[PDB]
Amino acid sequence: ARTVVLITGCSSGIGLHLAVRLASDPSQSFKVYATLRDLKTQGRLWEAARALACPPGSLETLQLDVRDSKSVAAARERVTEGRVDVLVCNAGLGLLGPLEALGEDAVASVLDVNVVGTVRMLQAFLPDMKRRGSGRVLVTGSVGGLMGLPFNDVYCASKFALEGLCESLAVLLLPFGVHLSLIECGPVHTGSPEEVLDRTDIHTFHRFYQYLAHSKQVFREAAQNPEEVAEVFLTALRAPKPTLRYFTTERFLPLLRMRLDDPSGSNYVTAMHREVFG
Amino acid sequence: ARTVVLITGCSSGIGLHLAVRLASDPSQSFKVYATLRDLKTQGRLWEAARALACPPGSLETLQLDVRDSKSVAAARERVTEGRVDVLVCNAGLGLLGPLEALGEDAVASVLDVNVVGTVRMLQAFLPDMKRRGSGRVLVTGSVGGLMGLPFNDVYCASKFALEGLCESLAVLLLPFGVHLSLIECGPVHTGSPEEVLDRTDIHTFHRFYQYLAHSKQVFREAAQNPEEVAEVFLTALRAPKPTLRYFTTERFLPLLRMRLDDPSGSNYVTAMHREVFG
Ligand SMILES: C[C@]12CC[C@@H]3c4ccc(O)cc4CC[C@H]3[C@@H]1CCC2=O
Ligand SMILES: C[C@]12CC[C@@H]3c4ccc(O)cc4CC[C@H]3[C@@H]1CCC2=O
Repeated sequence: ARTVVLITGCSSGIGLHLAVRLASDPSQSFKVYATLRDLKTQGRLWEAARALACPPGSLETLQLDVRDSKSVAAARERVTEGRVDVLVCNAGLGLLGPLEALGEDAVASVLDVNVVGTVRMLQAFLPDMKRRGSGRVLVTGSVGGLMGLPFNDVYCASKFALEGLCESLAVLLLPFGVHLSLIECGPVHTGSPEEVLDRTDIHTFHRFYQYLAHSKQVFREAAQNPEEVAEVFLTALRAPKPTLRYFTTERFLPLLRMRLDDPSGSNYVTAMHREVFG
Repeated sequence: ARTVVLITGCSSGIGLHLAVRLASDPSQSFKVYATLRDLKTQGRLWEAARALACPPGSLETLQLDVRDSKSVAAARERVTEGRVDVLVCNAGLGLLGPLEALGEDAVASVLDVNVVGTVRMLQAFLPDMKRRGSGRVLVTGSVGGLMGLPFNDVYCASKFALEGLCESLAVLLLPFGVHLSLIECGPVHTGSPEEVLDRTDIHTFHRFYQYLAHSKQVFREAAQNPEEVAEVFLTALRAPKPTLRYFTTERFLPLLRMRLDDPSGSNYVTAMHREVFG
């Protein structure tokens, strides 16, 4: 009896690498349903699967668009084993820009995919885990769900929302035998400028391209290998008493300690403004 | 001139009390635009205003539905002074129940009002504040945005979301001279059991009714009057250097410190489960 894993957002990045890590595991103890918003994007997954020699039957692909609870439901029905031992809620969108330049539809989509989409997944799959008295739920988290990042206001809103959702659930789930964990990632190796200028003031326009310069520098320095990140998910699964959070890096725990010394919140604001804008 | 204050969610509660507290101020320092989802519900606001003899012109009402960017824009345009000195984003919904028993449309509506609605407000009013280089924004927060609360998973998601949104913006806004503050409230005074069971499970059912009983007791002991809450808003807007957060109560400091001592979340999840479920 293999451990049945279902993962959202497997076309690229963390989801792709986790899927093939699990499916290729030497023990052959995982059966992986790697789900993608659009099945047409599955090529890279299968290329990576072959590169790691995933055994026949260890990896299957399903269409699962987390905006659509019928898509969620149909994917659940395709789990031939009739159970999910490990649910990985990884699908997510970023959104980068001055707040007032972001389209109202882009803002709503980020919330719908990142927050409501995770709700849809939990509504579909949590009940059977709770009834059975076992199951692991791993949710891809972000440093941006723990501290605010300029020009990522809506992304951060959505990642903070997941902290609140997951923590609230973890309090109830504590003695159910069902274990929810957030995997907190920093950076990971995986509008037009007219529009931005038209939709904001000149000072914000400047600060945005200052931010983009500083963000490329930090990304070059701090972007983790996706294999290293995937392995933290595996560690959380190995744990017999998994914690609510795991961190893929200690790089930001100083900021997190400092942030939480100051209940007023303004020391963080000052420090992060200085770190980003010099 | 007077300080121009625009407040959302003024039909009742915190919004109503703050609107009339500012408009009835003996010094007549404030011109208040009190906004309501539906203008037809303004009767109680005007009764409270007349009860405090709010002078003519100190208080004006507009319809403003935070779900509709056209409503937000139409309200902004009615501000005859052509500026807002203090914006109060107070409009909000609650949602209580086992996650899997909640309708997806109800979940979506909470995030749309509480989170996207606040984004719409900020998108419409920040640009003028940034351009003129001054402005204050006060946002109704919750201790449920700082720590997760069982059976309030979506409400907490939305309150955490406002933490991330506001913190991210505050980093950018420091050198613009536009100040953002969250007013962190504790509790505030304002399906069928077989349906709950059928949609969940035997353990969840027991915990839910345990939660409800315990919650009823905490509301009796700890819930604050909207007037007391309104007074904390007044302090924040009068602060020469306003901080990111103001707390209406110190009652939850212990659980809050429990949370921040242990970033893994273990100490908090255990402590909160013990607090709620005994
Ligand atoms: C804002 C930031 C640069 C950009 C990083 C970044 C970039 C992309 C991303 O998906 C996540 C993150 C999280 C950390 C962010 C940094 C923290 C300190 C700093 O200067
Ligand atoms: C969960 C809780 C009851 C419900 C409270 C509650 C309810 C509604 C709300 O808007 C805020 C809060 C904040 C504190 C919450 C309590 C902490 C300890 C406890 O037993």
